[PDB]
Amino acid sequence: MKYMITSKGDEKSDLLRLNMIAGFGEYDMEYDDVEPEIVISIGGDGTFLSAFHQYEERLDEIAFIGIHTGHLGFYADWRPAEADKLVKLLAKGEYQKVSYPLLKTTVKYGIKEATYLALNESTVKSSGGPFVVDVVINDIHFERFRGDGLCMSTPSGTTAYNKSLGGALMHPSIEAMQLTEMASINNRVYRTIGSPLVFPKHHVVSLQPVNDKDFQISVDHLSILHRDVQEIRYEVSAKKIHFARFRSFPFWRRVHDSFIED
Amino acid sequence: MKYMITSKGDEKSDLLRLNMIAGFGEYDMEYDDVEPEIVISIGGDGTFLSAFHQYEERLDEIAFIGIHTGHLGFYADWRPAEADKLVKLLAKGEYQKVSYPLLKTTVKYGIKEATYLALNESTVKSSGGPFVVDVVINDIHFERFRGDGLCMSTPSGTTAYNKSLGGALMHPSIEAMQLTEMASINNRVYRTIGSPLVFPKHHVVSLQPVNDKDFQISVDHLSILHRDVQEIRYEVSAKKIHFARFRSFPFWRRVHDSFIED
Amino acid sequence: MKYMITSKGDEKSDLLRLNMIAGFGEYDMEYDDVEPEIVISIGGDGTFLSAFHQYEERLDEIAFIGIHTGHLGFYADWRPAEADKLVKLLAKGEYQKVSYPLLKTTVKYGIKEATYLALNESTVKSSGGPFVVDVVINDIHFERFRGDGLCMSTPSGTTAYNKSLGGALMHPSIEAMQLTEMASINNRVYRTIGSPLVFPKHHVVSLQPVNDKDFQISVDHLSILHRDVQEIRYEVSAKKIHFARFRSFPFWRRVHDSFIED
Amino acid sequence: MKYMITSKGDEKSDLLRLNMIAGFGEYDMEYDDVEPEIVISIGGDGTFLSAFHQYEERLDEIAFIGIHTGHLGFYADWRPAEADKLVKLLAKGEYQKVSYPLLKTTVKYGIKEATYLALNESTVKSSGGPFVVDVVINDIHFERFRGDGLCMSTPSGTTAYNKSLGGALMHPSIEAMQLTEMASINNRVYRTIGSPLVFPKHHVVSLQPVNDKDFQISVDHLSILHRDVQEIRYEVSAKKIHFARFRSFPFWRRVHDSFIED
Ligand SMILES: NCCN(CC#Cc1nc2c(N)ncnc2n1[C@@H]1O[C@H](CNC(=O)CC(=O)O)[C@@H](O)[C@H]1O)C[C@H]1O[C@@H](n2cnc3c(N)ncnc32)[C@H](O)[C@@H]1O
Ligand SMILES: NCCN(CC#Cc1nc2c(N)ncnc2n1[C@@H]1O[C@H](CNC(=O)CC(=O)O)[C@@H](O)[C@H]1O)C[C@H]1O[C@@H](n2cnc3c(N)ncnc32)[C@H](O)[C@@H]1O
Ligand SMILES: NCCN(CC#Cc1nc2c(N)ncnc2n1[C@@H]1O[C@H](CNC(=O)CC(=O)O)[C@@H](O)[C@H]1O)C[C@H]1O[C@@H](n2cnc3c(N)ncnc32)[C@H](O)[C@@H]1O
Ligand SMILES: NCCN(CC#Cc1nc2c(N)ncnc2n1[C@@H]1O[C@H](CNC(=O)CC(=O)O)[C@@H](O)[C@H]1O)C[C@H]1O[C@@H](n2cnc3c(N)ncnc32)[C@H](O)[C@@H]1O
Repeated sequence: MKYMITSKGDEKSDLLRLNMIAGFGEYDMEYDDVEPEIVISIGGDGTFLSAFHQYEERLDEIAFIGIHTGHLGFYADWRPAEADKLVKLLAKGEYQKVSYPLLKTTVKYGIKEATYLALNESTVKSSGGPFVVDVVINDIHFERFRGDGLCMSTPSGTTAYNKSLGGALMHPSIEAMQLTEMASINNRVYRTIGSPLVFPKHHVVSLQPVNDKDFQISVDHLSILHRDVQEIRYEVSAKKIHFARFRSFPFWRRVHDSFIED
Repeated sequence: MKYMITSKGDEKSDLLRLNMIAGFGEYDMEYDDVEPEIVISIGGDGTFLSAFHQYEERLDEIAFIGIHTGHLGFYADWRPAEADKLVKLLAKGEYQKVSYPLLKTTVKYGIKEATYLALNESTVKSSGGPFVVDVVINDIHFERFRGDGLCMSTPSGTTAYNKSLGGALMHPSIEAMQLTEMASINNRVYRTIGSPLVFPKHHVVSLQPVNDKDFQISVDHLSILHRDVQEIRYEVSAKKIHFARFRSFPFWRRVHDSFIED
Repeated sequence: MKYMITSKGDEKSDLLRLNMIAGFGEYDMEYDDVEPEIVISIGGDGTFLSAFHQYEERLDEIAFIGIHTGHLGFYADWRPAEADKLVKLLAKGEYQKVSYPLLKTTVKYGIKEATYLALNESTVKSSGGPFVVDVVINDIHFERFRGDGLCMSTPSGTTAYNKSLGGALMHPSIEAMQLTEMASINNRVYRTIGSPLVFPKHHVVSLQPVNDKDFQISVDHLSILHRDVQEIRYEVSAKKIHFARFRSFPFWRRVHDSFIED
Repeated sequence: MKYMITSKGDEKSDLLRLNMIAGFGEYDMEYDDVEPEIVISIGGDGTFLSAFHQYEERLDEIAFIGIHTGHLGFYADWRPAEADKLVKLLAKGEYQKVSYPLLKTTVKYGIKEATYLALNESTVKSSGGPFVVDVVINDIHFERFRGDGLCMSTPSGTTAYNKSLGGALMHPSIEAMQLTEMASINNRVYRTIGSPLVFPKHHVVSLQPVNDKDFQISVDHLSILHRDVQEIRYEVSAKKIHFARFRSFPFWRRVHDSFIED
């Protein structure tokens, strides 16, 4: 059906994209980057994240596929050498779709609301000075966090920033989000839980400013300064990203290949 | 209905048990420690774990209640001062039952099989020398683990040994188990994932010996030497423990009270 | 002799300073904030750090004393209630001086050199995008670090940011510096040592840019954006801070009081 | 002069030892395993540790050399291919000796005293049940430790068990020892420092039993059950191990080669 291809934009990725478009020309496949049904990303995980955010309003109508042209990217299922095989299999169709959970971030202001969707994670840091927030879980005051910041990760994000922060890797069939600390202060007077926390669907984690109300909020690649923040709210999204799957590539093998050996 | 009470066996817990039995005598409540319907544990979390293992063949017919007579125990919902209030509320009934997931460990031998059920965790260490096992996830060889041992935790166990090992705390509505490492060796030749791993229901984690086949396996309080082990298999149990709940005491508040302040 | 007093500037600290000046007026003590011989800091550790940096060119002529007017500050030896006792003991003199090591940071540029002295630590982060540096130890290429940043700590700084990053606490009689990682990336292609590293006097740790040459460098409280950086070099300073000591307050007791109980 | 060679005892190591003995026969070199002046260890780090403990009463008269016949061992300076070159260089002499610090463990009993010397580390675990000790630093009660155990590491041991426990790697010119925790319990009632602690020469760390007095104490490879323990005392030894050095192989390069790439 309708499909489009994003490229990382180096020569290897552009030419692979051109060759796949030529190969798709030999089938009932219309290039359409307004309303695609398949979105192919050629590059790295950064490329795949940008493709996801380019179509985040049509997530339920799109299956994604990643081709990694560098060292294996985690959202990539294919090497460039298999692209012809991919064209042919997509062209037929009848592949299997798998869905991963996503993270909703809501940012509320003084005098207003912005929501963002994350495939990897949403993080919060201060805009300059100390970072201090009260952490409220389903309206229960849980802790006052002092430190560098906090990271809230989807399951497929757990292998990314979350992992570097000591968080657990969780299989993406678990509808959850995971909160990790960045350099928390713990002494006689200041206390945090320390451990990563794993939240199910429908739990709401709210960060509330204590002093400064300005924060740097990142969602996947994109980092914005928000001013006069009243609340940051995290919950598992009702929306999901869908991947087209043509063969078995289990998550735990994907983890093995990315971190142990390949 | 039918009920029994276990005690930690110090004077404070024994007398509380005697007083609750006297108070239950004023209602349609029959003391029965063969086929109870309510099991009250008076003591600490060790006491509550022993009560769970004393009735692990009737889990589906029993609701558990814990009273902590020391500093707050994590499976405890009541202080000794509220025991009269508890007697009265239980006696009426119409409480709410909540269920937590449990962990199944299967140990296979040479020339045989033993299964165990865990409320907190199951751990494996060597019987003396180096601990080396291959870690196999749904029949995929994932890593060769060298170190002190491994811990597989239920959700309610994540606040226990798991937490001390760096694992994530997970809300018990998530049907999962979590594997943490004990002092893994990582150098040029030996490699583990490092991170805790969180597994959904129906995933099977198998540990397979490499050299030595003798291991010390702990399940909650109980540690046994197993000889000539061919495999240790972990999966989320189909069985669940049921608690009688009389009031709201959310898991995250329970975590707050146990680790942040109370 | 000559002395001065800095204040955190709240009402409690200002009035304590005024009262100590009045008490010093009854002795051979001249207030002199150009060339003091004793520098008293009234406030918190931030106050004490600012006092240190105000006199960092006369470190060898100055003994420092800290009074904490909030919850115990780590460079503080006195509570406000003991200030009269302090005035009297200082006025006599014949106290003991103890010295802690300091950290030298050298920043070299394109087309130039800046050096800074740290009592707690010097950290480096990127100016926006990814942080990637080559870590060179005594001219040996040791690792390529990818992550949020790096922290180099003095011994007395090991209880501050360093501690939050997982670093070891080291007794300040050890002339050393300690490098800790902030959220390093470790996968199949990217590898860091992970562990904190402890360097003796005369070892030189050099960070060399890989791509971006702009970095945010913090030295104790003070954070500056440096552009067109060619190298950042760390070594234990030859300079030391001197404290006036009037009674035994061992470092490990100070650690106990600050983190375990007091 | 006088020399001996230990072997790991596989065919490759035995034949290398025989060939080196034959090569030493062509020089003024007498094989003497009672009073050697050079001790060559052919094998792995376990082999080198056993050689050290075989001669621990003549440390001041001996220079050690390690040849690794497997993947690089950390106390090894030579590959088997360079053994002829080693024979020749040793035979002349005029090499440089370098010294690393060692750790003294003293175990005191009821009704008695045993001391041990460690090149890597000394650890303490319980003999079965919970491990609880009071940690006393220079006669100051510092913390009550509850957990799996404690590890006290020399500088050259910091890359071994210590590293797996989160400890810092410290250059062996620093005369220190480092204490790391194994799975400490930290909750509302139980508190440890968490961080590794680095102690200078002449500081004494004493572990004192709280309840159980039976402990499993390991010193390098060797693990013994001690009963009726009154105290375990750690301090940097006055004794040092001496290595014969024929070429530059800096510690930080040795770390790089063992953990980053080689
Ligand atoms: N232009 C890169 C922008 N990043 C794109 C991405 C990604 C990504 N996602 C995953 C994933 N789910 N599971 C495993 N592998 C992953 N990859 C891999 O991470 C690397 C890329 N990233 C960096 O070098 C750091 C950087 O560009 O500051 C490549 O190796 C990918 O292959 C954005 C993402 O970078 C993550 N990130 C930021 N700071 C991090 C830190 N200190 N530690 C670890 N990850 C960090 C964060 O998750 C964000 O979403
Ligand atoms: N006679 C005690 C035998 N233990 C009973 C228990 C328990 C328990 N369960 C939980 C829980 N789910 N969430 C939080 N609090 C918990 N508690 C608390 O842990 C403490 C008890 N335990 C010890 O002191 C250590 C010991 O007796 O070796 C009390 O403070 C309870 O309150 C058995 C359980 O002890 C755990 N354990 C063993 N080694 C551990 C370590 N190094 N770090 C942390 N926990 C460890 C393991 O989970 C096992 O199931
Ligand atoms: N206006 C404060 C600016 N900071 C002054 C200081 C200090 C300080 N030094 C020590 C010390 N050597 N050993 C133990 N206690 C220490 N204190 C204590 O740390 C707290 C103050 N600091 C913050 O809240 C964080 C902040 O103002 O971003 C008080 O509790 C002091 O008492 C500057 C210092 O703040 C440190 N810092 C920065 N980010 C940190 C993090 N994520 N985790 C831990 N420390 C962090 C860094 O060491 C810097 O030098
Ligand atoms: N038959 C082996 C008995 N071990 C000999 C040794 C050693 C050794 N010393 C160092 C060192 N200073 N810096 C770096 N590399 C080192 N190696 C390397 O460690 C590996 C050997 N050891 C094991 O597999 C674990 C085991 O035999 O339980 C080889 O890769 C050597 O090359 C005794 C030593 O094993 C250490 N050890 C024990 N439990 C550990 C754990 N969970 N994590 C890390 N190290 C552990 C402890 O230091 C002890 O002294």
